[PDB]
Amino acid sequence: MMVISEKVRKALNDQLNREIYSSYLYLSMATYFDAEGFKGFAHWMKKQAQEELTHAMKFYEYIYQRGGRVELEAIEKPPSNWNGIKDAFEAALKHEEFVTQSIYNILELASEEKDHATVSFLKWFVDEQVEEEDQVREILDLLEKANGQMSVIFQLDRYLGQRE
Amino acid sequence: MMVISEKVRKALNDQLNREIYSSYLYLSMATYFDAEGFKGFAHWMKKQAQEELTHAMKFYEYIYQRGGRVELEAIEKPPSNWNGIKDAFEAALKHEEFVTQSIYNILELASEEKDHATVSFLKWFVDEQVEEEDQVREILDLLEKANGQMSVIFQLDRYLGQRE
Amino acid sequence: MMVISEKVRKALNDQLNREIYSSYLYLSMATYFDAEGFKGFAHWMKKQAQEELTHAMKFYEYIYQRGGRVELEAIEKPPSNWNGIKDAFEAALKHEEFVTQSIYNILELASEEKDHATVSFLKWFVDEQVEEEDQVREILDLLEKANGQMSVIFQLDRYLGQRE
Amino acid sequence: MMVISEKVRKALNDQLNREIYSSYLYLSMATYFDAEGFKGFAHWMKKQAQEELTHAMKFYEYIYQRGGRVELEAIEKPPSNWNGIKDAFEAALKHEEFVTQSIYNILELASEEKDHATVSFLKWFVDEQVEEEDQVREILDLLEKANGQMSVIFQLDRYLGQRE
Amino acid sequence: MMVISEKVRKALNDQLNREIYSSYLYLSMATYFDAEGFKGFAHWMKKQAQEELTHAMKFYEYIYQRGGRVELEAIEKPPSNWNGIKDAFEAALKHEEFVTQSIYNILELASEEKDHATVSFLKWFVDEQVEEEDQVREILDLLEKANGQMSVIFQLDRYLGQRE
Amino acid sequence: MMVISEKVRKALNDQLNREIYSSYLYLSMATYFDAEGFKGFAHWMKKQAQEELTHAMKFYEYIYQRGGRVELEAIEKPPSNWNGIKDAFEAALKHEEFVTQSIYNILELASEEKDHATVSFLKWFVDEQVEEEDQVREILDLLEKANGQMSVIFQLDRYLGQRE
Ligand SMILES: CCCCCCCCCCCCCCCCCCCC
Ligand SMILES: CCCCCCCCCCCCCCCCCCCC
Ligand SMILES: CCCCCCCCCCCCCCCCCCCC
Ligand SMILES: [Fe+3]
Ligand SMILES: [Fe+3]
Ligand SMILES: [Fe+3]
Ligand SMILES: [Fe+3]
Ligand SMILES: [Fe+3]
Repeated sequence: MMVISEKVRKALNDQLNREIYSSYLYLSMATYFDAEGFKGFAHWMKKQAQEELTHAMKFYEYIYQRGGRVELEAIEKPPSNWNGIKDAFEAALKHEEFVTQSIYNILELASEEKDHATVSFLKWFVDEQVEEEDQVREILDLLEKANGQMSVIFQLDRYLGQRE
Repeated sequence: MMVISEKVRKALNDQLNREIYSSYLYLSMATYFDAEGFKGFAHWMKKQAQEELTHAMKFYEYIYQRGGRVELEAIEKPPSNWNGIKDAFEAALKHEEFVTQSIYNILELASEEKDHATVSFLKWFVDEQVEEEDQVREILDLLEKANGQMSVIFQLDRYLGQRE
Repeated sequence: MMVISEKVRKALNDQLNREIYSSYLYLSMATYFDAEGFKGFAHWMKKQAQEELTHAMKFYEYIYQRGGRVELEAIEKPPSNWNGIKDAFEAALKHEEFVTQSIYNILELASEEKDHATVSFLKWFVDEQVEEEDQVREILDLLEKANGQMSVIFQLDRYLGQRE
Repeated sequence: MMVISEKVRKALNDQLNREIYSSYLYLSMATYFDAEGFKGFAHWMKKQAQEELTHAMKFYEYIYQRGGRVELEAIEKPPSNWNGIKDAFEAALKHEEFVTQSIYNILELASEEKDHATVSFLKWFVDEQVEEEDQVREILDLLEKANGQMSVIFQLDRYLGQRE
Repeated sequence: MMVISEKVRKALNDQLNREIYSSYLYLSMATYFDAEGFKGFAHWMKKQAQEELTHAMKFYEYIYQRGGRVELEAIEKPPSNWNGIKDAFEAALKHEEFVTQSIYNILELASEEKDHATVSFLKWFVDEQVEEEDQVREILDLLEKANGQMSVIFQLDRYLGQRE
Repeated sequence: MMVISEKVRKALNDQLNREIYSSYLYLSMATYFDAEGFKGFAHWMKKQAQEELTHAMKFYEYIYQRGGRVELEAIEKPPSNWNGIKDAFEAALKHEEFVTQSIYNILELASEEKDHATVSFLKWFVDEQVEEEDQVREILDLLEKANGQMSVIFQLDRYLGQRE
């Protein structure tokens, strides 16, 4: 039997599908960077996409751990074009901040229901979101200091292309 | 400059999006097996989902190798339920055979345009499809011999749950 | 269900039986060389016979991979005598060319039916036939320069007797 | 000079050709098991076929050791269908017993001619036949206890599929 | 005896000589880069010249494999000078695209003659050409971003100078 | 600025192009030996050709070390038919002696202009030419003793085919 409420279950399932979209969005940023010839930035985005899938799968497994079931929904078509390298990363930061607020909404919902198990499960994503936002802000700071100079952009493209 | 025709480029991009859906479909079959309590079958489908992503990324990189560009499209909601283990794998076989026919269509299109580079690139997928169909047919044959016997279904579950 | 046409399955099954005969013929060339006291040439022919069996089993497994079935037919009696070492290799070359044309006929039949999976599977044998024909032409060219000189035939026998 | 009588050479050469047919018969049993979807039983039959070839080559080398020569004959078409797993292994047992009696017949002919070298050479095959018959009787005994229960057949298929 | 048509042997021998010129052209681009003081770009061109020689030798060995012989022709004087770093690489890309179409022409000729051995042999060069064209396009894209800035050109020189 | 005289740079550039032709000539002797079926002699010529390229590149790098520039010239069509094995190696000796005399002419020109750096650089080639002439003279002496005997020519072919 399911030991999460149907509201909490739906919120977790909604977030799972939101995490799938996050993965798709970053792949679409890879398609942009590859079109612009920045294979290192594209590689970073491909790695980021795979990292979002592991986020989706940890929502996946917690739902089944609490006796729930996952239902996959349609994934909306992501943007595919940005006005420059910085515009794509600014869009990524705005998306991660939106993801953080979506995690907060589940946390507050689970808290109102005294679903302590789900509140505590979500804390990993709270801490992880602090990292994901910080890593994009750091990239944005390096792009702002580069100020469009291709010598510095090349060094950061190769650097982000070294992602593990 | 793009050295594939727009027609061939669109055929390859369409197939990339079909591989994305294929991955999503197998993940949704995993959600079905996990809801039914068959963690080994669900594990098999998760491994299958990741294999489809490598198919999409192969199309991805070939498109850019020939000067094209990838555009990600919306992904349709896959089914989430099947009338049994055999029904799910029969749906899997029918989908893989459909995937093979779609690859065949790109091959014949590239062939009539004398796009030998794309014809030759597609050979890996032709050979790979032979094995994808054969492994589902083997599973279906084993499920047919099991004939609903739970002791034998349990053997098949943990066996497929060992997937590499 | 079988996903090769009955025409294509019959062509592959016919070739499987042809590969069995090719194996048998080379064993019968071994019986001739051993009767003549040339154990190195005989050893080469025994290794050649085993190589043909691996070709036959490759056809075997591809047929079942495509949902077909193998039927073994009677194997005709091969010749057991040749007019010297060079005559035997002339027969080997003539046989290998016949095998190559038989592979070609399956390839053209599969291509007419747009059976791309079988066309691509047969590529390995086209390439292998290039090597097998070349191996015998090289031996024949050496025998033509040898002109029957026993010192040269002995070293060639010892060398071919070293085949792994 | 040949130091076996022609009668004994013909007996040994006839048996060599019988071993070739035995190999072909077991390969044909593999085509049956593979058509029935029992890849472990099929694997067992493919290994049995290669072992029969080593028997043929043992007769081969002894014939030449005694100054005789081997003549390969036509290989009859083996049956390709059986009425079940038990029926195939029963046919295998009946064939191995027939092979044993054929070896016994050479032994008695050689001993009548006081060909002690051939009498002694055949001792290895007498002993080998004891094991070949016993290995099939053991398989038949397990199939009789299994009585068609797929739970037991699956494990026996995988077990025989491990034959080295 | 030659088992390729004389038309195909001439097409292959012509392409071998074209590969020889290709190495010479790249060596001549090296002389240009070395005169301009870019040892990394020159090093890249010297590696490219040796790669073209391995292409010529592949054609060489296949011609003899099929019973033909190679005839070397005069090598035309390549251009010595270019209007800049980008101008040289644009000429290289235009040449590689010309080499690809010449290979395409041999494939279509062999295919029309049903010379499946040569058709299948040429697939390696089709695939290699995709890599050769792409490698130069990437360099041209990086040179376009450099926009003449010596700070960025020094990065590309050192980077291309690390080619193995 | 260029610190070799224009006369010395041209003499060196001419010799560079001469070394390219020597490489091409030896490749063409390889085409002859391969057409005649002597893969060992052909192997020797292929190694010699690659050795001539390192000679050319040594001239290449010294020219730029002295501030000069390399200009590649047209390469003449080499001969492709010799009367026999010994005639080809006799032509190889004759060519190397011509190369040695061409090096002598540069050395005497450099010494007259008091270009001690070029005089000292050319000593490596003086000593190297002594070795290259000597190794062809040794092969010719063995071919003269063979006196056309194919058993002995085969031994020399195998021996020269072991060249590293
Ligand atoms: C080498 C680069 C890899 C990039 C991967 C990009 C993935 C994008 C995925 C979009 C969503 C489609 C459905 C994915 C299901 C994945 C299931 C994984 C189970 C472990
Ligand atoms: C030196 C051995 C030469 C043998 C020639 C035999 C020609 C007739 C063969 C008939 C039976 C063939 C059985 C082959 C079994 C191969 C199993 C391989 C499994 C991967
Ligand atoms: C590192 C510089 C390379 C420059 C190559 C220039 C080539 C010009 C053509 C001259 C003849 C080349 C002969 C090459 C023979 C190679 C044989 C290889 C055998 C495996
Ligand atoms: Fe996330
Ligand atoms: Fe796929
Ligand atoms: Fe074969
Ligand atoms: Fe090339
Ligand atoms: Fe030289």
